[PDB]
Amino acid sequence: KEIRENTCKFLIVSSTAGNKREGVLKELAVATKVKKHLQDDMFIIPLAIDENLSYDDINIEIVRLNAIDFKKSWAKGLQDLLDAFEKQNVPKKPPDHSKS
Amino acid sequence: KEIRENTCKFLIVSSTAGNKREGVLKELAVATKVKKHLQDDMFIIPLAID
Amino acid sequence: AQFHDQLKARLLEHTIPTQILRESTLAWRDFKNTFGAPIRDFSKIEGHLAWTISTAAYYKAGGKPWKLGDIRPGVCYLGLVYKKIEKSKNPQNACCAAQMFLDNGDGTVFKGEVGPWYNPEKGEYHLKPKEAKALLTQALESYKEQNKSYPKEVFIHARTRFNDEEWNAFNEVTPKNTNLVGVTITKSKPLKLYKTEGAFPIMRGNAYIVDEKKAFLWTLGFVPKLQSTLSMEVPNPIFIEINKGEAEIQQVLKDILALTKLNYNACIYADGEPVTLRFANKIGEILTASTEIKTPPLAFKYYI
Amino acid sequence: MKELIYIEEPSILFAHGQKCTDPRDGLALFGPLNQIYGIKSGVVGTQKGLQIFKSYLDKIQKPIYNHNNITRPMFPGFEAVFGCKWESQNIVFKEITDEEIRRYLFNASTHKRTYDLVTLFNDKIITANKNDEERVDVWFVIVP
Amino acid sequence: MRNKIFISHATPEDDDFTRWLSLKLIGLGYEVWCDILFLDKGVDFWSTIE
Ligand SMILES: [Mg+2]
Repeated sequence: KEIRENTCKFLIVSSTAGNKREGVLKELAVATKVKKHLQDDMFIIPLAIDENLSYDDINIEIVRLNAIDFKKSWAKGLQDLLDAFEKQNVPKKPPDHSKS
Repeated sequence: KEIRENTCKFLIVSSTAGNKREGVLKELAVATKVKKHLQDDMFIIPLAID
Repeated sequence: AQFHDQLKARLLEHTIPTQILRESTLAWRDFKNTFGAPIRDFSKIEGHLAWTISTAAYYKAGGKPWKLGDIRPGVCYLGLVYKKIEKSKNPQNACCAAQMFLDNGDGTVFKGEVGPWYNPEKGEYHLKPKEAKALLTQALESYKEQNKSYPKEVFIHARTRFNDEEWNAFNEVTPKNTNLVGVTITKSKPLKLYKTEGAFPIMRGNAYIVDEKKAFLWTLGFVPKLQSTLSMEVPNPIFIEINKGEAEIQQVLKDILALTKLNYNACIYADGEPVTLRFANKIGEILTASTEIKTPPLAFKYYI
Repeated sequence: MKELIYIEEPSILFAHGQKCTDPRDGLALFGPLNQIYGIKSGVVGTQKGLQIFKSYLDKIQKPIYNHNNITRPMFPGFEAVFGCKWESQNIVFKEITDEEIRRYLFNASTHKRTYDLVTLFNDKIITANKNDEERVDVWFVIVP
Repeated sequence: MRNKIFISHATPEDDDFTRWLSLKLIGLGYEVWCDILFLDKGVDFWSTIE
């Protein structure tokens, strides 16, 4: 349902042991196939958290892509993620903390 | 196994459509990463055919 | 012994915030085992250390971490506790006004009152009739100036019951026909009780009424959200007695329960006694360190 | 038969007109009410105190993990929770006495030692506040 | 057609000079492209810039 019919972007997370998990790799291959299907703007936006994960030893299929850094401070990562999102002209909605 | 433990040289080629193929680009990206790791510039030998 | 007390007391005259940090908290690595027994340890608790410090410093910067909004507008509040100075003639006379809550339209006031009024007696505590009139009048003009009108209802906390004459004087300085009531709150009284089944103590928030006047409350159980006890052993409750006035027991009991989480100096979920009594207790030893000060400030940033 | 009446927990207010019971998760979700963002600070002590304070100050930016999550809510970061800047590059340090003429030879009447300590610290702080230009907000004192 | 101006530099040492130059040039009106005015993710590390 959602990955094909009702998805706009993607937020893969590159942890230390994220490469081991077979399910995340399977859904990653699904995302790669749907990107090969669409070819409109971009779908995949990686994230990096750990300090042990060196910038070169990242998952092999994703070496081609860069990553916004979170190793220093989460606030700036959230800030540049959000302003990149709003620059990408994603449809908006008025905020409501009550739902949260 | 190989590109990290059992690889010595590299023989990338250059066709008229090699620059538009994702597999070769991914492989050469990994090759450059491992050449930075291995501190030796004698890793890839490009080929021109067409 | 009096290092911090003396330092803050004498620096109080220049209006400068300060914060004292022991080095062992900062350097808990290298102070390891001398001969096989580690001196010191914060591994298990390490993250919480940050939660203990940051917000406190924030308050010293001028920030408000969190405010309580379960107060009926147009009401009062106040507390009191005594202190022994035993300077020359072993005087017992040191009364430090704790605080007061006010609704100035939208905000909450947390400045309190000050002034260590004296008393010739050395062991009987209580208060001479002259000081109490000024003590209550002070809160009266504070309410007038922060309310642009007169206060409606007044509550008072205490620690010990008191005789008839000074409460009569308190009623004498009452403007119009406003209701005044004071509540005595002890700390320790033995009513140890157990749980019949399981291996856990009583669950926090219970009560046991013995009469329309007296009451009890428990504060150290274990919140289901925290799922773990607030005290290592079985707890000890707080005994409540109403001295004078016409006050309903349940409303005052829930009010005094609601004022045990405003511990700005920390961030623990629950605290035993209300903020007022301990808060006046911890301001008293600041002013008892040295008595040459005249008209100290009434903002608790510098005290804490 | 005598029975126990139960009393429920109250609620505290937070930013954006939200409510909760615990304050930690509320701060992690909504933040404080008033926004103040200046922590230009001050410090006195010895140089090892300087380096250790710098290390601890720039360490807190990264999240630090408790041993047990279910009892202690997580701490992501000072800027993550408060929206206020506090770094280890804008301190105005004033040097402390190092000779410390007081030694094991001098231990009678420790009250005098305490008086000398407090006089030194207080005069240093007062002189720094009165004479210098930079606007300091808080003063941290560290000593073994 | 040919309107934009490329600017290259070394990221980890100097960024302030490049930022000031980009701001000044965009203030004068000339269109500017550099290492900090691209999409948050490229297709590759390089392919986009070349
Ligand atoms: Mg303190």
